Amino acid sequence: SVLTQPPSVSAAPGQKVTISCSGSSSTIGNNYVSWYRLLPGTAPKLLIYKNDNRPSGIPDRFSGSKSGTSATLGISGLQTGDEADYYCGTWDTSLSGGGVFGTGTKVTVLGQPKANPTVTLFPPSSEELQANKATLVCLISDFYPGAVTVAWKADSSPVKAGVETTTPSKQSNNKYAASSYLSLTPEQWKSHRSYSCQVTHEGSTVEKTVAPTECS
Amino acid sequence: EVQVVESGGGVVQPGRSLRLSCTASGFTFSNFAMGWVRQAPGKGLEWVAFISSDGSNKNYGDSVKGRFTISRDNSKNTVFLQMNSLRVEDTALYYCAKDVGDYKSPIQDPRAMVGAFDLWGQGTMVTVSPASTKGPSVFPLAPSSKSTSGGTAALGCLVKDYFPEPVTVSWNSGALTSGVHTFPAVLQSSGLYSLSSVVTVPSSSLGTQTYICNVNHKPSNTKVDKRVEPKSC
Repeated sequence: SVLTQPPSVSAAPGQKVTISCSGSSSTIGNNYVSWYRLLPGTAPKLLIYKNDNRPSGIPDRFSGSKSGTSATLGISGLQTGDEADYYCGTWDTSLSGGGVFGTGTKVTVLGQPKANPTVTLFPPSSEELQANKATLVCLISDFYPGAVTVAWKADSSPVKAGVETTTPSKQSNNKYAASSYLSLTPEQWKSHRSYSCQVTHEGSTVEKTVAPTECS
Repeated sequence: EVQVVESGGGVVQPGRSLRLSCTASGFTFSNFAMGWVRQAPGKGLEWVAFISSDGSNKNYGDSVKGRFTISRDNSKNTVFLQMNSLRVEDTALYYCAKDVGDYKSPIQDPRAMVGAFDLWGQGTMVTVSPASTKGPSVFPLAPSSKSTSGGTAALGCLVKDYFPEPVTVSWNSGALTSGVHTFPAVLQSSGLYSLSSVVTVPSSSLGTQTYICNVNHKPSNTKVDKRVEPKSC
């Protein structure tokens, strides 16, 4: 049920990028792959279907291919209007449910210097704890390209439940920011030695840690 | 040209039902399968339902089986999505989409089901929440207790549990604008929204300058001013 894509790909205007889509033989191996572009305030748009066919009106700088368990979209002549989120998709007719879409890739057309994020991890405020709630707040700012991956740990173990992360938003200085929240009970917060927010951006991961027993 | 237009979206309480409609024009409607696909803010694309040209063959995304029904009326170029037993987690933009179809092995084969959509609508938004209008609770995000010398420090406010959108936030009544960022909201499983606002300031100022986040929630006629101060430890 998971078609895996890289979260971010980028290049200068005029260059070529490729986006991979990885799955298994049950999905990609046996079935046709499609590719879509979406951009807020527009209808999604089909770029490729049946692995490598372009629908009418799609120019030949878009290409598609598939081999084994992975498929690939290529975009050459990259231009500003290509900045969008891209999704692969397939439909395994041998199961009763519908089709599946990939995890998504932000394509950035590089127009400014890359910037590594500043990460600030706030523990639950004493005020919120007194209200019988506990939210860890991971604020991520001043990065470019505007795509990050965020993961949380309790002690050394990954946490999936209770996590909400916002889509990166443009700042007034034209870099990007994002936020992630881990919602816990006050018991859970006090029950562990530490919690960590891990932010991955362009080949670097920055991890911040807080602890109920320490003044961060 | 080919076009597709959804309607029927709105705000609805959990448990209740809602019917979306999609009208198509500019192509022979009965030669193509149609589908509904949804996307929740900050999340990916999810297949909801799919129906063959003749209306006989249907399928559904796992998350909506036995609660949603798709149908079409070929005499009216309309596809419907009947949504029953709605949950907060059904909150999403719902797209109607046209299957690309295929030819007979060039003539159009109405029995085609490719599962690739070459025409999508702009979508209709559905929000599911049990909440009445409710003002926020504002909590401080206090600067690090280690910012005791120079450099800069991030501080903020966490604006929790309000409905409906939107909230706006300023700092020090608008005196402070540089280095301010207010984030998009997140919908919680409760059906209430939360967001954060942050400002980065000189560490040397933390002992001398007061910082207050001003939250405005017009739907409930509420404003909150929350002083964000250094921690005692």
